[PDB]
Amino acid sequence: VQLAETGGGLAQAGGSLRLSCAASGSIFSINAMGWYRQAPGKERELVADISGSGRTNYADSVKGRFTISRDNAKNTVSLQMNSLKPEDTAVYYCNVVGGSYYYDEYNYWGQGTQVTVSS
Amino acid sequence: QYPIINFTTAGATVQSYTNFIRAVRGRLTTGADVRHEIPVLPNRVGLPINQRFILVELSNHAELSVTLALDVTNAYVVGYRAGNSAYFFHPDNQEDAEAITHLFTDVQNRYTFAFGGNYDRLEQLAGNLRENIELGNGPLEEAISALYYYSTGGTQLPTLARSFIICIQMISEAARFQYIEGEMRTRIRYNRRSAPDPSVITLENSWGRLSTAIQESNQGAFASPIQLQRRNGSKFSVYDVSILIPIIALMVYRCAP
Ligand SMILES: [Ca+2]
Repeated sequence: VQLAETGGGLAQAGGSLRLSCAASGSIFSINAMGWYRQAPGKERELVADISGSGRTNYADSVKGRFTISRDNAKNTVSLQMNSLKPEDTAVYYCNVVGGSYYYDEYNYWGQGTQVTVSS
Repeated sequence: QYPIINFTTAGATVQSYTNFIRAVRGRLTTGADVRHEIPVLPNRVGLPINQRFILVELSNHAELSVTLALDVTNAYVVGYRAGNSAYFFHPDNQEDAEAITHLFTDVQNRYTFAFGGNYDRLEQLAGNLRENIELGNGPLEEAISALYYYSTGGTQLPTLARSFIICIQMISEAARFQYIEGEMRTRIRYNRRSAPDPSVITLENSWGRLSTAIQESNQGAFASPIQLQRRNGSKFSVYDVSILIPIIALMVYRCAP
């Protein structure tokens, strides 16, 4: 499985960014896709994810600001990030889990995209 | 030609269901490979084909019977038989596709679904998230009927897919997690069907990762935390095998001890 991340970059507080991730390869039993984020000396945290059946989870601090969406035909997810805060500065990683015999038989990570928001 | 366990919803109790799940666990693994007090299922590499599967024959008050097949290397339902027909989820690799040719070889009609048994796809087919599919002895009774009448051409695909969702959680996930087993016991105890809340959903979703975390841990300490959810959906972070000892009953083999 290959993951292609795009988007992110630099923004102002209150500005907007968008991340997208497209999966390909051995993908037939793909399950949840989502975005984790990690700041330099901090623990990784799930930002948002979405199943092929439309279940969405969000970290409490991003609700009302970020929105995740999915296109099953392209195995792609997008994260729309509005009202950015300085606290959203981190490296953001796309994550894909899948498997026919359990949900997360495989667990692939993207390379990571930097997102930087000035205060 | 594989070991069989029977369970009937007819007159089922907390005790009969607990006995069933405990029997399922003991057939899935010997308990000889334990890491941090949690048994590991058998490694698929080098496992003889004659030991690869176990069978669970389900029966209901309508006296319909279906036979589920479980892969001992991962506790999941790989297919089932109803009468003279057998059905299998689409496997992920060719090697597992060869393995399942050894199941139900007596039956005259054998089918592979065009879909695998993953929840995202089952949920799409069923038209409901697990959050909206009640579990309990009643749901299991109805799922037995659905699976059986799929073999007559009666049951259509959404109801079948929903019935797989019921069976997989009440047998396979209950085997992997004594927490989920306890959730089903509570439903049976109070004779009340209800859908799983996020505490169940995120365990089911994280079994492979939790298995890897534990087996790769440094003396039990996860290299990175695994996120779960409480009953109300709030975040719950796992850093250590210790809190999982009363939660998870079986892990998939990921590395040697
Ligand atoms: Ca949601």
